Amino acid sequence: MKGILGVKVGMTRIFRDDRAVPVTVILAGPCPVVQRRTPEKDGYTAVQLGFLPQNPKRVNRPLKGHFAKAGVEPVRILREIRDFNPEGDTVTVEIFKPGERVDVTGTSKGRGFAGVMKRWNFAGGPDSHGAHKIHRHPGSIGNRKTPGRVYKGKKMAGHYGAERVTVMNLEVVDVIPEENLLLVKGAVPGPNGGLVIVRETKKA
Amino acid sequence: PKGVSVEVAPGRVKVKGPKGELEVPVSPEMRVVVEEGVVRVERPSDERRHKSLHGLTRTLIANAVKGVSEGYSKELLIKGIGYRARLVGRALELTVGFSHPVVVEPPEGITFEVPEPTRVRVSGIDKQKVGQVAANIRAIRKPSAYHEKGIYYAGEPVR
Amino acid sequence: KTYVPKQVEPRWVLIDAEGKTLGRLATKIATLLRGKHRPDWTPNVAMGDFVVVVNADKIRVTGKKLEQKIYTRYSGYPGGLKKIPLEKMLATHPERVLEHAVKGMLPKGPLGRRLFKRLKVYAGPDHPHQAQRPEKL
RNA sequence: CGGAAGGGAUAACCGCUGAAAGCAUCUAAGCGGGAAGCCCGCCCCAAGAUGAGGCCUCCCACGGCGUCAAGCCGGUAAGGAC
RNA sequence: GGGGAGGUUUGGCACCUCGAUGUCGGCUCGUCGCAUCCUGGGGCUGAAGAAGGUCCCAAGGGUUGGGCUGUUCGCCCAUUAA
RNA sequence: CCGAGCGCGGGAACAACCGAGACCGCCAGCUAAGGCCCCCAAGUCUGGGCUAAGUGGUAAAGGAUGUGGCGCCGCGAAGACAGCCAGGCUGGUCGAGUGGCGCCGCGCCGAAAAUGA
Ligand SMILES: [Mg+2]
Ligand SMILES: [Mg+2]
Ligand SMILES: [Mg+2]
Ligand SMILES: [Mg+2]
Ligand SMILES: [Mg+2]
Ligand SMILES: [Mg+2]
Ligand SMILES: [Mg+2]
Ligand SMILES: [Mg+2]
Ligand SMILES: [Mg+2]
Ligand SMILES: [Mg+2]
Ligand SMILES: [Mg+2]
Ligand SMILES: [Mg+2]
Ligand SMILES: [Mg+2]
Ligand SMILES: [Mg+2]
Ligand SMILES: [Mg+2]
Ligand SMILES: [Mg+2]
Ligand SMILES: [Mg+2]
Ligand SMILES: [Mg+2]
Ligand SMILES: [Mg+2]
Ligand SMILES: [Mg+2]
Ligand SMILES: [Mg+2]
Ligand SMILES: [Mg+2]
Ligand SMILES: [Mg+2]
Ligand SMILES: [Mg+2]
Ligand SMILES: [Mg+2]
Ligand SMILES: [Mg+2]
Ligand SMILES: [Mg+2]
Ligand SMILES: [Mg+2]
Ligand SMILES: [Mg+2]
Ligand SMILES: [Mg+2]
Ligand SMILES: [Mg+2]
Ligand SMILES: [Mg+2]
Ligand SMILES: [Mg+2]
Ligand SMILES: [Mg+2]
Ligand SMILES: [Mg+2]
Ligand SMILES: [Mg+2]
Ligand SMILES: [Mg+2]
Ligand SMILES: [Mg+2]
Repeated sequence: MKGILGVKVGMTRIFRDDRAVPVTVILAGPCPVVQRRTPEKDGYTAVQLGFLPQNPKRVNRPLKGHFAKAGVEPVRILREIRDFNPEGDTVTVEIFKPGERVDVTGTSKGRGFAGVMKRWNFAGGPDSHGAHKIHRHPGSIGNRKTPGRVYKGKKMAGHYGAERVTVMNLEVVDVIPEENLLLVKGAVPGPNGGLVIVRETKKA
Repeated sequence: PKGVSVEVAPGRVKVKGPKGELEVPVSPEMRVVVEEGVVRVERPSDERRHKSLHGLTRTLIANAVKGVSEGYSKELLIKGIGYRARLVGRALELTVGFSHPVVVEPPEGITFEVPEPTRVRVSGIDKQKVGQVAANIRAIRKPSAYHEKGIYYAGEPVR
Repeated sequence: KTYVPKQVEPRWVLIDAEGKTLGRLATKIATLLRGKHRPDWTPNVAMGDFVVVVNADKIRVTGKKLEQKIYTRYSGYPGGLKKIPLEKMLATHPERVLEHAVKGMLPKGPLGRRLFKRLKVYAGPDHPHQAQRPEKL
């Protein structure tokens, strides 16, 4: 159940055999496993990789007593990658062979208070003939005396984006073990410089 | 019910013979007995449901007996041109009009023979189980009704 | 002027569910929950025993229930219907079938719910042994 | 990039064995197959789940009134806020 | 000839509303029902196959763009799995 | 009867259905309708049956080897019905009941609707 943390670094395309390939580049620095979660102590199994190199200064926390309790140069972030227990002390791009399909998780760019038109690809009014103050409005939201209420979940405008977005099943292209790069099929959430986590898919 | 090894119990009955060993879940409120080299089953009343339950056990048993006696088996014809079947190890492959030969691995307690590519005998200690796998085979290609083709038993052709 | 209880220590109990008709069982568990077998009963107060049940998963139930009986659970939304048949219940978390039926014979207020909290259910046994436990029937 | 796969339980329906009712029957005891649907599985939210869960880790006694009891006032710890 | 279900039509009644419950069609946003148009599963067929017919099961999702009319509806054009 | 008893009890809730005509007070008693497993006061009361549909938890013409109870007609130990062997009812073998009608009780199907049951 491989997995590694990374940062959307950027993307460009590259040429394979004889066709262009849109790739996004994740840098997936050597993640120091920092705790492991057993079926006995924790009740479920997984593994806590750290990520960015941290100033032993800003780690003044009780956090020291964690890194210390596993002798790991203090990282910046650390998330668990459920149901996957490795070896050594660190996970690296090497879990990924080119052609393996991965699911990358990310955090969608944040659009703030979003129009129903942008948030739901709603139709909205007519630029022309009729009224002019409902141009981008959702229009009707209900019925009459029955129900005589709005349904929960009704699509309405408001803070949208900047949320946990997993885009399943992209193809790993050439992984640069050297500079710690991981090449993929482009479609990966959040802005450049964002934390992301890559994993094995569900194809079969 | 002779030459055998019938052994009562609360809700079930152990039936042993050369062939094998069968656990035969019987009603608890029935009374299976063991007269001589044979077996009885007597009923606690004459209520509609005790009768139903009665015969059903008095057969469910007999079957378990003969089941470790001569044992059980069924016969499968495989008519129609192309249609045939090679036995392979334990499980039997069989090509039958499909674009894919069907490999049918054998349930435990079962074993089937292919005397001829056109015939298939299913042997096992257990009626119910035999009967199933039997039909379970006929199923791969039920008998057409516009021409003799596919698996039959040894009963009329639908015509 | 009618007697009125002062504070008291809560009696506990232990029950074995195996073989019990689920409802017939709930009824009692209920009547225990309200301090209602005690003769110094007081409505407004909640001096009920602390009924503890075990071997829930084994609860007998008459007729076709298991298959036939459906548990409605209305989420907030369009088509939040959610019908759950009696079996799926026991098959996954089964304590509920019992819980989901004492809550039912308990009255409705804040007290009712104070009470539902006294009742403690496991399919087991192996309840957190602690002290009291005077088995019943 | 996605709709799946897959596991499980079922619908009509197809059956294995079998009485009642010597036969016959899918059923009444029992069992197998069987849906884009049900439950799972994937994605997201989520412990105000007041039934407030778990793990790892860091800080740690009293300095004065209330006679047992709940507290009250202060400078602090980790740590947090401005 | 007979018995029903539904409460989408046309009505009957005149029960709330005449110190006001804005009307048809469209748009926008839908969500439910199933008596299912498609897709899935099936029975019979006067089912060779292919295509169909009739009935059963199944709401999960889907259910196009134009011409004419304020139209709903309907006709028509070009498609469609529908 | 409500109106004027939208005062009280029952009926989930509900002017007129069931009970009953509220002068005031009571931390007394009997009852009424309706009830006595829990929410909910009082029987998990006693005895005899019926029903396996959640019927009860409230739909028809019509349909059906549901189930139990009763009544009548037909063949049967001179061998019947059921199958199994032979022939086109006959025979045997088996060996005790079998076929049809009719009436009552409870039930089954007929039974599709729109916010969550
Ligand atoms: Mg920081
Ligand atoms: Mg526009
Ligand atoms: Mg205007
Ligand atoms: Mg205006
Ligand atoms: Mg409303
Ligand atoms: Mg037979
Ligand atoms: Mg048969
Ligand atoms: Mg809650
Ligand atoms: Mg100190
Ligand atoms: Mg000190
Ligand atoms: Mg300081
Ligand atoms: Mg400090
Ligand atoms: Mg800060
Ligand atoms: Mg009109
Ligand atoms: Mg009038
Ligand atoms: Mg007004
Ligand atoms: Mg107004
Ligand atoms: Mg108005
Ligand atoms: Mg109008
Ligand atoms: Mg068809
Ligand atoms: Mg056809
Ligand atoms: Mg065809
Ligand atoms: Mg249906
Ligand atoms: Mg239907
Ligand atoms: Mg729906
Ligand atoms: Mg629809
Ligand atoms: Mg939807
Ligand atoms: Mg037009
Ligand atoms: Mg017209
Ligand atoms: Mg009067
Ligand atoms: Mg009581
Ligand atoms: Mg009794
Ligand atoms: Mg009794
Ligand atoms: Mg009965
Ligand atoms: Mg008639
Ligand atoms: Mg009738
Ligand atoms: Mg009948
Ligand atoms: Mg008569």
